[PDB]
Amino acid sequence: ANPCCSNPCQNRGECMSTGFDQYKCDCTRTGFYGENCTTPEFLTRIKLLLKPTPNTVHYILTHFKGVWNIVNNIPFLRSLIMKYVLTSRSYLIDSPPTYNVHYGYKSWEAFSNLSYYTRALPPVADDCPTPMGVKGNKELPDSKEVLEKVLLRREFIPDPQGSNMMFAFFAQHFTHQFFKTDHKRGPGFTRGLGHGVDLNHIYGETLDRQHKLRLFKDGKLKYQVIGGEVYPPTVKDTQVEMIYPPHIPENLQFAVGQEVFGLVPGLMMYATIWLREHNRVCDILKQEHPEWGDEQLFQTSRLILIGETIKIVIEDYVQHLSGYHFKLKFDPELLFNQQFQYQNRIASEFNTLYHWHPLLPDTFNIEDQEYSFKQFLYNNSILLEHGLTQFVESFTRQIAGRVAGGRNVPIAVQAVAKASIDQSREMKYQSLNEYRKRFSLKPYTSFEELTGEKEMAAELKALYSDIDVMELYPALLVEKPRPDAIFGETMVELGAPFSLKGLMGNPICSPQYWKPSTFGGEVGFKIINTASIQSLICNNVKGCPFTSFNV
Amino acid sequence: ANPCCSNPCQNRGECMSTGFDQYKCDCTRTGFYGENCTTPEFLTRIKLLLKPTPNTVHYILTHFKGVWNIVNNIPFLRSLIMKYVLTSRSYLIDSPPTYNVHYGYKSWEAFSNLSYYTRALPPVADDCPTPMGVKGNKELPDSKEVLEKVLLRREFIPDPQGSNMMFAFFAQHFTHQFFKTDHKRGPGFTRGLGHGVDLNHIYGETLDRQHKLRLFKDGKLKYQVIGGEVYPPTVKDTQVEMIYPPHIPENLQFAVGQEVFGLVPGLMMYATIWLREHNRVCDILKQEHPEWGDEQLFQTSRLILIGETIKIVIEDYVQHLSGYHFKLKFDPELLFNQQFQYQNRIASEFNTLYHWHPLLPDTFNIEDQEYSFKQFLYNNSILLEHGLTQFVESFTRQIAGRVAGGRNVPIAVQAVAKASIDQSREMKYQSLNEYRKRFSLKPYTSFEELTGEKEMAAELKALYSDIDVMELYPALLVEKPRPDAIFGETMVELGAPFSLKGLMGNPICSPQYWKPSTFGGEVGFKIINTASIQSLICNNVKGCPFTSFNVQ
Ligand SMILES: *[C@@H]1O[C@H](CO)[C@@H](O[C@@H]2O[C@H](CO)[C@@H](O)[C@H](O)[C@H]2NC(C)=O)[C@H](O)[C@H]1NC(C)=O
Ligand SMILES: *[C@@H]1O[C@H](CO)[C@@H](O[C@@H]2O[C@H](CO)[C@@H](O)[C@H](O)[C@H]2NC(C)=O)[C@H](O)[C@H]1NC(C)=O
Ligand SMILES: CCCCCCCCO[C@@H]1O[C@H](CO)[C@@H](O)[C@H](O)[C@H]1O
Ligand SMILES: Cc1ccc(Nc2c(F)cccc2Cl)c(CC(=O)O)c1
Ligand SMILES: Cc1ccc(Nc2c(F)cccc2Cl)c(CC(=O)O)c1
Ligand SMILES: *[C@@H]1O[C@H](CO)[C@@H](O)[C@H](O)[C@H]1NC(C)=O
Ligand SMILES: *[C@@H]1O[C@H](CO)[C@@H](O)[C@H](O)[C@H]1NC(C)=O
Ligand SMILES: *[C@@H]1O[C@H](CO)[C@@H](O)[C@H](O)[C@H]1NC(C)=O
Ligand SMILES: *[C@@H]1O[C@H](CO)[C@@H](O)[C@H](O)[C@H]1NC(C)=O
Repeated sequence: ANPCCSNPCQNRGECMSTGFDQYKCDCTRTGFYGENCTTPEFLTRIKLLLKPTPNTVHYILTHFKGVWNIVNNIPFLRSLIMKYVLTSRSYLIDSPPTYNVHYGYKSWEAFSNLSYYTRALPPVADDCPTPMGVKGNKELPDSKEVLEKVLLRREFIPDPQGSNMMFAFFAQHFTHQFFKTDHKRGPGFTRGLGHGVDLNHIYGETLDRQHKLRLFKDGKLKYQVIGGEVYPPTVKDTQVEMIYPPHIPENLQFAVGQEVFGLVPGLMMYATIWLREHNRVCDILKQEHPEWGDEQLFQTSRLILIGETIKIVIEDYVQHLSGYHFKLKFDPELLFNQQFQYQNRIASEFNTLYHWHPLLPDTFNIEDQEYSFKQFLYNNSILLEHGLTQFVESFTRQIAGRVAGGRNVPIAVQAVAKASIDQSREMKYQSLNEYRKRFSLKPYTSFEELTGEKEMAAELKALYSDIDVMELYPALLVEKPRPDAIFGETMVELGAPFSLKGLMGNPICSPQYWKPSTFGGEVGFKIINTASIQSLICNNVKGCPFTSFNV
Repeated sequence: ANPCCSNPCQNRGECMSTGFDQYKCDCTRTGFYGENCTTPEFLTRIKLLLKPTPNTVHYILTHFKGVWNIVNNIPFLRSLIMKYVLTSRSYLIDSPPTYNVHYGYKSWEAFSNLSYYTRALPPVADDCPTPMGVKGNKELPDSKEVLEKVLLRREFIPDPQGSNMMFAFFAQHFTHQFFKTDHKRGPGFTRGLGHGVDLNHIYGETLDRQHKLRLFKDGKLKYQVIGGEVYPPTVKDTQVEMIYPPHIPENLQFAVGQEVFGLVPGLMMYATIWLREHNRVCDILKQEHPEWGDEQLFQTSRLILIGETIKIVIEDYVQHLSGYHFKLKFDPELLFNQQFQYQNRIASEFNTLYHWHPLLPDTFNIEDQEYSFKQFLYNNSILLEHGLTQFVESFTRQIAGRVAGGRNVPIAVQAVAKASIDQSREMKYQSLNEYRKRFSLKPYTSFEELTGEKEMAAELKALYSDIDVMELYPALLVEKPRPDAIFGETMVELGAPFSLKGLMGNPICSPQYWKPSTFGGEVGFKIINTASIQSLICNNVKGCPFTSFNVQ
């Protein structure tokens, strides 16, 4: 019924109903004009030719290794390139934010209510004839069919980039601070009202939860010592709410910032490391500031660990993931002379993009064991038996699964994968091609172009019929990867602007915050600017074992 | 004990202790360096001579009327000048915000916790020997003696700029959407978590309160008809909580967005006008979009009224208040190629600056009556008696009081005026001169330089002794006014950046929002861009009386 159901407005033009069967496109500042914002202005047509494809840019960044080696050691050049990466990506994101699951038009409710995930593309209206608008059948294909035909893992496909379990568990730990779905309200809602890197997965979302986790001396967090090793305190001791089955022994009911980190020993591993890191920084700051109280030591440590997290995410985590030969740099100063909004709202699609279910291995190899999923879930005793040292060494060696390329989702989490499809439809996501156009990508013209092969493409075609009806989430997993890479084009071009906007959008990246005195002097500041995934383990893991995000 | 109690660092340098008796100044991006950030870098001293004093700039905008008459009719030149007005002010404000009443250092708690008012200057530490840091006596002078000697009104001093009660009540109505003190937590806390012009004083702070105020038909708000006139609904039939004394009959307990707007008939007047305006726009939008449901009609009307408010504040309200001959312009497009943060956090000092108690008259004159404060308080029957037309006409004619100049706080609200002093001390405000330096002003060297006279200057020196111990709030009410103006330098120079930041910082001023389609098309868009205080009254007050923010 809604005339905007076909998504007629192109090039990020805004559709508005002007009657019962009439619409108008707002091409304001789109660089286009006309009824559908399809007719390019003069300067627009020029930029369209000079601007290369994402695959071309990706190729350059992943080749000419010797050339980039020169670039990386030239500060002025490295800064200029990183600056371009930051600016060009962030312009894809609406900031301040616009739509959510309940509003396909802008409203104060959609802007002010922080309980919502925001939306890069508005939902398909309720009165639309088809789930994707007007294209496709009355109903999308069976989610179970799609899951089994092109998603479920037949044989474990390893990651050509060699991402290890240290990478996988960092990804889940890191992103669990801003993807906290409020299942009470629905998939379009979040409990992470901070909408970014606040480290609530360490310090708790609320003040009362924080205060229960704090020692209230020397700025430190509460902890217990088992076998000489520092671990998070217990539920019984702190009285913070954690999610554990009732049979878990008291000393194994670890109390941490995120209530679900007791689900996975891998998550509790990083939880322990960051806990130790916080208290380590507390020791450092106190030595520098013996005149400081417990409150200032705690708050200053937190700001430092926020910095450390962002530093590691960019220069180690993303650096590995991208496959670039360019040395990515975390440097807030790059944006000081640029137009940039220091704020962020977590996008529902970014949560969807991050559903990297194929990442998970068949078994979790630790030391000389090979635990299954049923053995791994809610079993922190594995963490205590082997210790952090053994965990780091084991997880650095074990390879993870390939996300794109189709047919690699372990059946142990098939219910979760199916839910990603269902909840995407429930939230009325637009199609793959509409999201591709939203991020300046060419729409696929066939399922074979999408997957790069014939077998899976044929199964998809029998299911969806029209390529313009292909869903975003399943496509991400079946997409034709980049040459010897973990991801396809769509995963990167969509996720990277969500990511960098959330990293650099942090208030500690703003010029008033990005000062040494903010972090307790040059000593605190250096901890941030020298942070790495290696030093974090070296500075929290016994014996200081080697580690990286690849095998 | 804290080695930063003396406020040593200057030019917005940040002080940090390094020992029990040692401090270091962070001069990053200040343009200065040295131990106390007082050594100007090469490019800095250059601008130090190229930058005119705020009094000079004010002189230019308040003179050469014939010249501005030429400038105002040249769109390029007008926009360019207005562009300078917006940018030069907003750079004084920390955005994202920094300190609050409990944090004199940056912390995630101070940033993330929206229940705090933010602070332009950090609080004086608790372990400091004196309230101002190290200067002055162990305790500040008696607030009662300060109030009585230099603040209390002997004889009414009318505003030389001719501000009326329409202005006075608009100020109180408009600002009480973001100045909503959480008295249960303290004077440094707020209940306005929107921290800006969200119009919660019309629609309600919470979704729950909003829904009870809504008709859920044609996007409209609930209303009742009394004598053929549209008024807000009652507490009885909406169940929204309002603050009323128990002797007020339920039929007179009007329910609106802000729970305290029943306190003053002048507030309830604007609440009605804005209620009517909302439903007026819903009618207009429905005509343009018969295919729209109730929810989109309500929401789109809210964005438009937000636009209307900001438009009127700038082009009418601030326009009159500033005294500028230059025509101020509400144009979000002016900031699209400028570095600007579309976000705002309400500053505790902005609230303190807006305690315009001397604005209040001795009596509230409606038609032929002269209601005292006791009679005017919580008396909505006065509104139903005279009406809205007579209210607008009467308030347009009655002049308001001069804020600066000293001794003009009416006695009826002396307790409130004393609270403003005491709570500033409770929140550990830094001195007047510290706030002047914080906003690129020159510190006063004597109380005489502050007041511009001798009698009150002698009173204050006997109380404060040192000029560097003079408090911010009492100074604003006794400061030497600009030539025939309502305010002194400190008021305008401190407040204007807070204001423009909160106005332009609204998300609807951002490029993705500032589109016709955001407001339902060109018809809705035009309501914003042609709004004014007169049209607001004309479309919603019977008879369309002639109104203004000043008397003839
Ligand atoms: C954000 O939006 C949600 C969803 O509309 C609000 O939650 C609803 O609140 C109303 C009344 O407050 C209830 O009747 C609904 O049952 C709630 N729905 C859900 C799914 O929880 C929420 O109150 C809004 N938040 C704010 C701060 O306004
Ligand atoms: C913002 O800060 C205030 C003040 O610290 C917090 O209010 C305190 O909350 C704790 C824990 O719930 C209570 O024990 C205190 O009694 C409260 N004090 C006051 C003065 O209200 C408030 O919870 C914080 N807000 C958020 C969202 O964390
Ligand atoms: C791993 C368990 C999935 C089996 C689900 C039912 C089989 C449907 O999946 C079929 O799988 C075959 C094996 O890969 C493919 O050759 C076919 O293309 C596919 O249709
Ligand atoms: C869904 C997704 C997409 C991209 C990235 N990172 C990334 C990448 F994989 C390539 C280039 C830049 C960036 Cl920021 C990430 C990882 C992250 O930055 O959170 C996730
Ligand atoms: C305490 C205070 C200070 C200044 C103003 N307005 C104002 C002014 F009075 C002169 C120049 C610009 C502006 Cl924004 C105001 C009114 C307002 O913009 O809300 C209050
Ligand atoms: C705009 O799109 C509609 C529907 O997609 C189409 O019918 C029409 O021809 C288009 N107009 C132009 C000028 O491209
Ligand atoms: C938990 O892990 C231990 C290994 O430390 C294993 O022996 C035990 O069977 C596991 N328990 C469950 C319920 O999987
Ligand atoms: C800096 O300030 C301190 C205390 O205010 C003072 O003693 C010192 O002389 C100052 N130094 C300079 C270089 O201004
Ligand atoms: C309220 O106003 C009326 C005039 O309408 C007046 O007669 C009455 O005395 C007032 N009430 C009080 C308590 O002063």
